[PDB]
Parts: sequence; structure tokens; C-alpha cells
Amino acid sequence: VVSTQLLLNGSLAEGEIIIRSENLTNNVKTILVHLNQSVEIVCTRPNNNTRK
Amino acid sequence: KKVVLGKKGDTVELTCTASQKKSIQFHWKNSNQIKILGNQGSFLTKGPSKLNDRADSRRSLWDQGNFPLIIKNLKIEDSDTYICEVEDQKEEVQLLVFGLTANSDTHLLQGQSLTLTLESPPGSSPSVQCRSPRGKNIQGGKTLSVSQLELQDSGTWTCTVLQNQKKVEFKIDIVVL
Repeated sequence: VVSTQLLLNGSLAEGEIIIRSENLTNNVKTILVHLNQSVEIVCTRPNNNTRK
Repeated sequence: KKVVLGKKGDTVELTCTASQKKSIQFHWKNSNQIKILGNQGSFLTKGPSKLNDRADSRRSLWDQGNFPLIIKNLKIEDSDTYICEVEDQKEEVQLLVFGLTANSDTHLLQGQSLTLTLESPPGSSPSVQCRSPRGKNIQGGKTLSVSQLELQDSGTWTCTVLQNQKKVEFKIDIVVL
């Protein structure tokens, strides 16, 4: 699965939350965290909106 | 150094080179390095600047290694050095955009006068060489004026301004009645 800043149906983190980057002069160097817990994200839409 | 210029209402183009010709990571960032436009792999990070609403780039060109950057509807504040840091070098464009107008708005008469105003951005030492349908080469700096304005002066005036090795043309529209 692919997602942006936040995934779905995917991995979890093993021990705790850590981060990934280098130098603090200009700092593009995208940072990444693995969040050692889970979260609930659930989207439902049965019909509820028949009018297109 | 490689400048560009604008017209307070136009767009402009700014260039980024790359030897791998491959769409590798470039970022467009102004003087003190805010992020403005950036290749993140196959994506464009509209940076957090004054230009969160304007700037752009031809997107296709990246897979060629030529990464552009445009500043649409330039106002004098988008006038600033930029930078492109494709792989190991940081090509800097420098954009000093202005615009200009005349005092008279809708109503003029024959024998009257009109003046000029060029809205330069700070740090500029230009020179305004301005023209007329009658060949009135108004030779001077910013505030160009003439004590003679006639029915023969009708028609717009090709005004121009030299800011560090370039100029760009200008209307000065003249209409009577």
C-alpha cells in the first residue's frame, strides 16, 4: 500500500518512535518517524448520498 | 551575473541545469533559503513562501534534466535572487521585476503635461530611455516629464528601463477626447 505522511493497513513500529535526518543548517533532509503504537482510521459511506 | 527581468504583470522563466538528464532532486529556494519549488523525486514541494500561491514549472521537462521555475503575475516583491541545487551546485537566478505607469488616467489636453513613475524594487540603478510617436526621446532617469503635450502626441509611447544590462518595452498610452 502507498500513502502520504500516513499509511493504511500497513506496518507498525517495533520498540518506540525515532527519526531520520542530518545537518541543521538548511534542513530539507526529510525526517521520518515510526510511531510505536497503532491508530484507528476508518472511512464508511454506505450509500447515504444517492444524489450524485 | 545571470539576471532576469519582468514587467509587473508578466511571467518570467528561470533555469536549472542537470547533467544526468534524469529528473534528480532539485529545489528552488530564495536568498536566505526558504523552500519555494522542489523536486522531491517525482513531485514538486510548493514551498512555504510568499510564493505559495504563484510559482510553478514546466513539469514534463524534468525527465530531461532541465528544471524551470516561473513567477506568474510578478509584483515587485517577487524580486529576489533564487537558487537551484540540483545535485552539487546551486545555480542562482536573479529576478528584479518592476512595472511603470503615467500620471494621467483618462483626460488630457493639448499643451498640457504628463509624468512617469517606475516602481523599481530596492537596490536598482536603472535608466529610463523612453519614446513617443513623435520621436520624443525623453532622456533621463526615473521621473520623465515634458512640458509639451499635443494632439500629435496621440498614440502610446514605447518606454524602456535599463536595470543592469537589460530592458523591457512599455506602453505609455495616449488618448484624447
